[PDB]
Amino acid sequence: NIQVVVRCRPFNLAERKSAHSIVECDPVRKEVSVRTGGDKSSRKTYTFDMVFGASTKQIDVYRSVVCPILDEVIMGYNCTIFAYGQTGTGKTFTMEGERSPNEEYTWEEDPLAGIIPRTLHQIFEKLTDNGTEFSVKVSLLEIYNEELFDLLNPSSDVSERLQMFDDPRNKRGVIIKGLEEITVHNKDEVYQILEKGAAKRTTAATLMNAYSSRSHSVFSVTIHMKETTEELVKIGKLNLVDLAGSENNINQSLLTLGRVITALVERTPHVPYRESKLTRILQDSLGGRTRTSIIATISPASLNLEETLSTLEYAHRAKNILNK
Amino acid sequence: NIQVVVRCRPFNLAERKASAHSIVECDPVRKEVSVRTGGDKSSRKTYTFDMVFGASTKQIDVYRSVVCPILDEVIMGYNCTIFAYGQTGTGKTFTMEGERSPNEEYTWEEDPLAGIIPRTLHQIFEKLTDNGTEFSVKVSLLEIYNEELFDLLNPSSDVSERLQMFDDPRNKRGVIIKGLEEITVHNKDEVYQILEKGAAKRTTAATLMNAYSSRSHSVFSVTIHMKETTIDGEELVKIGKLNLVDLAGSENNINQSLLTLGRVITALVERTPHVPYRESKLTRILQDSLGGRTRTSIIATISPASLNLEETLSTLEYAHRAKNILNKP
Ligand SMILES: Nc1ncnc2c1ncn2[C@@H]1O[C@H](COP(=O)(O)OP(=O)(O)O)[C@@H](O)[C@H]1O
Ligand SMILES: Nc1ncnc2c1ncn2[C@@H]1O[C@H](COP(=O)(O)OP(=O)(O)O)[C@@H](O)[C@H]1O
Ligand SMILES: Oc1cccc([C@@H]2NC(=S)NC3=C2[C@H](O)CCC3)c1
Ligand SMILES: Oc1cccc([C@@H]2NC(=S)NC3=C2[C@H](O)CCC3)c1
Ligand SMILES: [Mg+2]
Ligand SMILES: [Mg+2]
Repeated sequence: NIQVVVRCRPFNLAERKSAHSIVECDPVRKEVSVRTGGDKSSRKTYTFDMVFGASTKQIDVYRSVVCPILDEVIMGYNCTIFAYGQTGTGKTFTMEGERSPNEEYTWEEDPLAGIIPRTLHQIFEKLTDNGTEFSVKVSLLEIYNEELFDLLNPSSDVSERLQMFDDPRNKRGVIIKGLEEITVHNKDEVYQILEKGAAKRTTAATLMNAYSSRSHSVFSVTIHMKETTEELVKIGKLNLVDLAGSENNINQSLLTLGRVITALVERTPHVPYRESKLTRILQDSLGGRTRTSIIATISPASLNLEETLSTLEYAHRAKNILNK
Repeated sequence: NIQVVVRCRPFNLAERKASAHSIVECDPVRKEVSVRTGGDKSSRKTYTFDMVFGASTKQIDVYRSVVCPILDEVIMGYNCTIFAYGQTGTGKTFTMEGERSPNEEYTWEEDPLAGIIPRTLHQIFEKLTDNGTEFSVKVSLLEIYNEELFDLLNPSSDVSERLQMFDDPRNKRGVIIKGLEEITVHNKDEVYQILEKGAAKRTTAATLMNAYSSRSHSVFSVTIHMKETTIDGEELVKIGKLNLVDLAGSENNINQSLLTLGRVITALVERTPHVPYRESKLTRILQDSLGGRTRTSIIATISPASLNLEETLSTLEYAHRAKNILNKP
């Protein structure tokens, strides 16, 4: 029920100057195949909900996985997309993207743009003149060493950690004290909010060891919706989650995520949500009422074989998770 | 002889609201900076420098007044170096590199927040394309962290790979960094992507190395080979170099290069016969910029906050002593 897709990254310039890809993707068979030994070899094979080869562009990812998810958010559902995988495989690439070099494109037209910018820009486009009044708010909550950080609040620095509490009102919910929600009033406000995030992230990285590889980041967008004739109320939420790299100090949230998934697929009565910040904040995305997808990202380099195999096995198990 | 300038940064968002009151007064006409060390009724310390720039100073004021006269020297065939020195948080990177105005408001070559490096490269092409000059520009970015050396512009190697340094056998007191890449910049439409590539590699450097942005020293080098032909058919072959150095934060891991830089300045001001250039990577790379044949400037960056009093005094004292260093043959 949880939707699991595989994305392979392409080779960097250093791998050319010349590397052989050990990963073969077959989208129509929806399968990924890894070469483990070597004219004559052994291979490992996995079927996923969708597979995306090294030639896949950002627009292909958005149109195939995000577009249907965003339609469901607009319908009034909560959705979550995780990116999972080894550092270096394209978790941030997929979730955020990058800017094309030399100011070639405006941010809205940049084909290297990832899920977060494309989504924000499309919400405004989809709801431009249907019967739906709406507002958009975003937050970016991050977890490093089991501490909480607000990367969007422009009035306090990143030494300041946030406090998490059980929410009495709705069970299995939490309240993050001091977490800021920025109203995104229109498309022309999006980019600078994203820039503020990047700036504060650069501060985080100088103060915290391997921040960009070791932190989990949860970019949340909330769409409040109202249609008329009588007022019909829709609230849509989407979490865009860029996990800490899965490579094997200790990452309690990452360890706990794995153990939660294990419990859910084995149908164990006890599921250890409370054992980390990440699984408490996202418990509804794991066997709850939220529609969830996982993008498992992998490398094509034979160097990365073991971690590529670990990610695939991990992601494949997760296919068996049921929610809603 | 080494020219020392002070740049006070403005107050940020978080302090203007806390109604922050500057302990720092800048008097550019009198080339002076005044610090309230006591704090209606106060005590003050006063320093005269070669140039002083208050909180109101823009990037273009810095360029026009300090950089354009030095670049003219580089175009003439001299080697020149500019250092930024000061506490983390004071504007060393803002001064040397600049930032982007938010929301894609401007192109890179018109951005008011652009710093020394992009302004210089844009202008080299502007200055030498205008008159009659065949020229070539080569750039390199060498960074020192934990006394190891990194090439932050090589787009064919990652930052695990540190370079080796050697004495240059022929020209005495020079150095050879093995493997350091020089990237030719053919035109001004090629500047921005190269700068971006450096920023990308820095991001990875920061992930791998603790407090990389605060603890590293970076040397951005520009080399201009010029074949000017005058209107009378006179041909000049000139080669100029400019090193734009963003030093590690001066606040009080030992930083051998930062420690050695201070001791080199002490030796050169007290006129001591032995100058400990050889005691660090930085002072070996830049030894000619410290009592050598290179014309050098230091830009000391400082904060207006009363909270930063002790480090602000430290910076000013450090920078003021540097005024007494002579170079050039
Ligand atoms: N699909 C892709 N297309 C082009 N480049 C990619 C792709 N995926 C990853 N990369 C490159 O690989 C590098 C590492 O990707 P990144 O997103 O930072 O990985 P991670 O977030 O998993 O550590 C980046 O420089 C990025 O440009
Ligand atoms: N002259 C200035 N004008 C406006 N903002 C500045 C100035 N100098 C520094 N800042 C701001 O203060 C912060 C610290 O700047 P930065 O260059 O990172 O300091 P350093 O490199 O010395 O640690 C940045 O957010 C920067 O935008
Ligand atoms: O092509 C892009 C268009 C818009 C945004 C993005 C990236 N994504 C996100 S989330 N934040 C940031 C991005 C930029 O690279 C750097 C600034 C922050 C790429
Ligand atoms: O306004 C700017 C115009 C051009 C360049 C710059 C900055 N400076 C230098 S050296 N590198 C980089 C800058 C950018 O902000 C980010 C990319 C790298 C600012
Ligand atoms: Mg990443
Ligand atoms: Mg800096």
